[PDB]
Amino acid sequence: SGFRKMAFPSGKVEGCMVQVTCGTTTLNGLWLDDVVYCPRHVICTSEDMLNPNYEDLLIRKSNHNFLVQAGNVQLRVIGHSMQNCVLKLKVDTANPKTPKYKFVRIQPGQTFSVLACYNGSPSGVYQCAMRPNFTIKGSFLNGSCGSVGFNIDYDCVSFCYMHHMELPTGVHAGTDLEGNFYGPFVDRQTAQAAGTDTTITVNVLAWLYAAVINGDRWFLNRFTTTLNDFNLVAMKYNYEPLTQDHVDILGPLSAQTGIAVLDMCASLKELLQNGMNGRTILGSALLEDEFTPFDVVRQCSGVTF
Amino acid sequence: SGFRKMAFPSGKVEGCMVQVTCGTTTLNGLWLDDVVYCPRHVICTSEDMLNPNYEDLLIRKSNHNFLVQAGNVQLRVIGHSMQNCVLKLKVDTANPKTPKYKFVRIQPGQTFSVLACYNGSPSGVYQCAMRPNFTIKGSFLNGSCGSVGFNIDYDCVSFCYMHHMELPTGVHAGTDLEGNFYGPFVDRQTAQAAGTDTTITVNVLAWLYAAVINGDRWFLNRFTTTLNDFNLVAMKYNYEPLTQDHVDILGPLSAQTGIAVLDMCASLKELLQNGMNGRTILGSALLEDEFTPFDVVRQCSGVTFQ
Ligand SMILES: CC(C)(C)c1ccc(N(C(=O)c2c[nH]cn2)[C@@H](C(=O)NC2CCCCC2)c2cccnc2)cc1
Ligand SMILES: [Cl-]
Ligand SMILES: [Cl-]
Ligand code: NA
Repeated sequence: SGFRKMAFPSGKVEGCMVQVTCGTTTLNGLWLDDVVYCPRHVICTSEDMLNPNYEDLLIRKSNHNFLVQAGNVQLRVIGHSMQNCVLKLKVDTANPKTPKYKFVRIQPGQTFSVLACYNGSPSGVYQCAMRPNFTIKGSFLNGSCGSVGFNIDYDCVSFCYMHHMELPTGVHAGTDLEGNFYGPFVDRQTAQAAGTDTTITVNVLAWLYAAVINGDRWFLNRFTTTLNDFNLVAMKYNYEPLTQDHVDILGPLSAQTGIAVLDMCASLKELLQNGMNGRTILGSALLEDEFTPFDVVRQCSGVTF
Repeated sequence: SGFRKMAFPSGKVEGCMVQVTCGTTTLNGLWLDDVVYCPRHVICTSEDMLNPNYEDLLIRKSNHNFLVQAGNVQLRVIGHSMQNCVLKLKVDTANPKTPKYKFVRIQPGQTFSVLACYNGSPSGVYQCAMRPNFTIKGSFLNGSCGSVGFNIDYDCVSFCYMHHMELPTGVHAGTDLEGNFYGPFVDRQTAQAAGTDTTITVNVLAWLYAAVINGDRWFLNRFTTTLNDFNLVAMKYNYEPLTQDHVDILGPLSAQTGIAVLDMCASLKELLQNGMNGRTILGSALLEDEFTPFDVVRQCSGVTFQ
């Protein structure tokens, strides 16, 4: 029993992190097979970052403009190219620690583990969610660019995020590993801001189920509701609309606990309208929305990798 | 910017986790060099749980009664010995993935990462703190026994916790890697219960300093306090006493932010009195006590957002 924010074991990803230097800029890269992936803004000076022409900046660069360091070993760069906002550096040595992996683009509301790295050295691991506004509330300092987010399914690492920048509110933005940004962001020093965020409703419901599984039941009541009536409450409180697909995904937890989704929706409806009355749920005074239904089942069932 | 519960990268520990089976019982062990460490209660049967005599149970075992599995490889046990509540199995193969490591016993309030494992296979990583009542608020299911807690400051793995059992309130008890329990607990099924727990005051203060570093000052006030007056008030909210050692430990964070330790104590006194009035601190609506001063320095910038 107990319930914690839990990350995937990070060992398979630790063995892929390297340091990439171009000029005076140093950040992190991901070394898979014989290619290193990193943010393309590594090639920019501070002058360039105000209005970069990445096409022209890269054609200027050559293989010898890039220094790749794996621990204490130098990797020789034998080619370079760009895919969207990601720079790809071909090296002469395949990473012998390359895990089984895929590149996957995730949806808002889905979670992943972040391995925060500095100078190519892993520093920490934590769990995040892709916010509805396509930011993540990470923990990153200068030099963290190129840190990656991932999920694991058995022995296969699904890479879904590469870190690129911090926004003025202190939240973070990045790309998938094919270099496509999550959210309406660009890799240049210009005026950019996170949009107004919303709460991930299906995840809050999942966490309420986790609370019931762990013995927290005070918020349950005799009432049920309908999607239409609940979604009018959701819009009132800047909660994401609850779809029929979400109801189906929560089906398992509904069957296990005896609280139909629309039964639990009646609990959440009341929590939004009345508050918590000084009480906590799973040790929180806020409604937590960064656990997915999958996260709850995994942690309450002990799945291993 | 940002502030998260952050665990250490777990790879160095992943390469040490193995499965240990004795009879019908399976749990996790920690394979370092040519020794596998695991809870000695792996040798308990159904009716040995109330009053086992581990010396009598172990003398009846042969090396081949212990099955150790490292992924797909069976490891041959060539000896065994008990150290307090830990069983040490000598195997014929040294772990080629053994990291630089040391065994440390920690004090209440200290934090560490936990690699939760089942059947010798890692499942997840999270951060914990040793509570004042010598339990941890973990996330552990059946078969998690033998999962370990650790820190990795400066490329050296300091193992500080091995998981043994769950208490009636759902919190968790275990030992250091020398097999000595944290707290008054024993590896028997007899009625034991965690004591009334308290809040780790020095950690709450560290986390308030983190909030200031990150750019938030709304909770400060114009007052100060004596150390004794602070403790008189804080103990009425079931906070642990703040000692001069704690005040000294907070010195560097006080210097970075310009807020005297006893001025931050005055802010905490007011937060306990008033609540947050709909606000949050570092994303929380409660006062968080599982970040240590050392943790805050590790994660936060060395430059305050003024
Ligand atoms: C023999 C002894 C010391 C009484 C014991 C027995 C079982 C276990 N538990 C194993 O899961 C377990 C043991 N061997 C393989 N799995 C579990 C456990 O503590 N239930 C308690 C039930 C009440 C009485 C005390 C034990 C467990 C569950 C969840 C997370 N952590 C552990 C731990 C200790
Ligand atoms: Cl461009
Ligand atoms: Cl300590
Ligand atoms: Na209901």
